[PDB]
Amino acid sequence: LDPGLQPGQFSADEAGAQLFAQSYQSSAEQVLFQSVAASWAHDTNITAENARRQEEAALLSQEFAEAWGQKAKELYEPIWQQFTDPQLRRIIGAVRTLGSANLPLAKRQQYNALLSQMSRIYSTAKVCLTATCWSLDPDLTNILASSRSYAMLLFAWEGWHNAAGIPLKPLYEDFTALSNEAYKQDGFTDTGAYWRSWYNSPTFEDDLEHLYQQLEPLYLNLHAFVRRALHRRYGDRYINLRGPIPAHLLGDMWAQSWENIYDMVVPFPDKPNLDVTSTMLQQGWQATHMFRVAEEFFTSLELSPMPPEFWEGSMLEKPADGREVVCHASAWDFYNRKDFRIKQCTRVTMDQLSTVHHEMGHIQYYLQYKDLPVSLRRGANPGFHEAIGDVLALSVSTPEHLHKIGLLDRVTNDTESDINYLLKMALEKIAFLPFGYLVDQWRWGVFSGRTPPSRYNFDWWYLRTKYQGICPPVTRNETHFDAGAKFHVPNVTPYIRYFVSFVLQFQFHEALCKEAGYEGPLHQCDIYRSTKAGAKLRKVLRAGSSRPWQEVLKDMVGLDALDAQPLLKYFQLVTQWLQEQNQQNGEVLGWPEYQWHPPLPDNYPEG
Ligand SMILES: *[C@@H]1O[C@H](CO)[C@@H](O[C@@H]2O[C@H](CO)[C@@H](O)[C@H](O)[C@H]2NC(C)=O)[C@H](O)[C@H]1NC(C)=O
Ligand SMILES: *[C@@H]1O[C@H](CO[C@@H]2O[C@@H](C)[C@@H](O)[C@@H](O)[C@@H]2O)[C@@H](O)[C@H](O)[C@H]1NC(C)=O
Ligand SMILES: [Cl-]
Ligand SMILES: [Zn+2]
Repeated sequence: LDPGLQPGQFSADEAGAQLFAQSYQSSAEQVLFQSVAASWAHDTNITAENARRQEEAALLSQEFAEAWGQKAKELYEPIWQQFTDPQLRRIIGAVRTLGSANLPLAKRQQYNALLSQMSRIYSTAKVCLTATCWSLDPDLTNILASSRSYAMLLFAWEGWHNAAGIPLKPLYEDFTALSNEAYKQDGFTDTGAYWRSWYNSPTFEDDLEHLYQQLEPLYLNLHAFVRRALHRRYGDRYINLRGPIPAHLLGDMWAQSWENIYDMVVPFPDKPNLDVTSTMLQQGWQATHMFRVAEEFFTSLELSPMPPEFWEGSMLEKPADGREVVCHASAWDFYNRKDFRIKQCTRVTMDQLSTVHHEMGHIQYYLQYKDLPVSLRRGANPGFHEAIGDVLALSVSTPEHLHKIGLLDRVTNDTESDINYLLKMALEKIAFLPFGYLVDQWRWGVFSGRTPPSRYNFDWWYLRTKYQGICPPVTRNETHFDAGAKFHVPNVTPYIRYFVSFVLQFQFHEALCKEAGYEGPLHQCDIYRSTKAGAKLRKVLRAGSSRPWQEVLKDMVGLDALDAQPLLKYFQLVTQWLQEQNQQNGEVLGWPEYQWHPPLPDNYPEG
């Protein structure tokens, strides 16, 4: 470690911690920057040499973390948590968690290489027919979104899960062991316990389970209504009205958002078409327009525009030179208070416009907290970070807003149009909830050893069936590693944040809508141009992780806890409608034929 980056001496006291945190921040930006930069260079241009550079950068970060971590423990391990300065306690608490820097050098290098190889496998996996091969984004994504051929959907689903998941399994086992070895040295029973600790709630798992109990009936009704729609297209051979839905038929590789099958389920087809994708295409929208439109919503609230560095540095389309890249959308803070970027293989669709807002929400958070101490440059919890852009996107997707931006000519305000809109939003928001909940239940079980390698797939599918009510369309066994075919697993990005965000965003939306002076139905609120809503949101953003999330939330929405009631209020009309429709249609709610799997197509896979 460069002498300039090494820790000096400080008194074994609070006033010493302060000068310590200051000296840390002075070097930590440089170390954070070099790491993020090396990661960027790799993720926008996956080469062996870029992976090598990224591993060396990670090693340097671990040296830094070890040196500053050991020093924090040297001076404070017996005494440290009684500091009067709460922000200083949070800074120190973070510095002293070494994580993978607890590993001896050889195991650090093993750990860093496993992360690089898992990233490479996921982001370069292909499905091959011909000598021609399909990438996940855009090719397989487009098949899942727009093919209605059971056999073709099956080819893409099986192809992807086999190509990504199978080779990842042995690496993921090794990663899990090393990760646990690392975090056990910080005092945590396993890595999952460390991830859950970010929510600073002793009742976190119970609180989540109680939220889900309130949400589950909404999902069960949406599921039954959708299953019926699919039965009408695919027939009795491929859809069991009392069994799980085949996992490839819901518009999305993970069945996690069902927005792409909106045309099959839309209750009132003769009302305005709320999927504006075809209008974006007809109008000639490109990625640049989508980002500028998202930016203008932020500036309408008197939040910050995207800086020149963002426009100059970002990767907003998949490179056309055919470079391998990580296409999964992400937002980047380089920790130098200047560089902030999005890396997105943007496609011209309505859902992608939502994703642009999601990512830009991350960037806005970064811009607003850039001057806090580097340890406090995080969301009040990770769920807050995931919610910011989604909240704006709730206003953007309203038929009233879409009209304002030239994407929906017809204006209607009637009960059928409301049901259509709420059903569309339910396909995006309600359909996700079981998935958002289950992914880290799976991973917490892996980290804890409740799910050893011999049960990775068995337990994955148990949870997928339990929560989502889906089944794999071909037989799976433990050679398969279907959890690994979801970005966040090989890229070691925690998932519970998304479940938390999907609840939180409605709490935020309700609060901002009230602040805006809006007095109509919550689902028709548009906060566009509300500088009062902007100011309330800015308060959250500027806090970073400097204060307890429960207090930040209380200041914002008037309650110190996650609460499903705003989500339930938002969806109330369609919740009631779906329940009525399912009863009238004689549906079974749930999937009591839990063993059921669809047959294979007759000529599969030939053709
Ligand atoms: C992608 O990464 C590679 C390195 O892994 C870059 O290749 C280097 O490019 C620089 C500047 O053009 C050269 O001077 C080196 O000789 C190159 N090294 C190798 C190993 O080829 C490549 O330029 C990067 N491409 C993009 C588009 O950023
Ligand atoms: C796991 O499954 C692998 C391939 O799937 C199998 O063959 C396809 C065509 C289907 O018939 C499917 O039902 C079968 O499971 C096998 O190559 C592999 O042997 C299986 N793993 C173990 C340990 O048996
Ligand atoms: Cl999280
Ligand atoms: Zn995000």
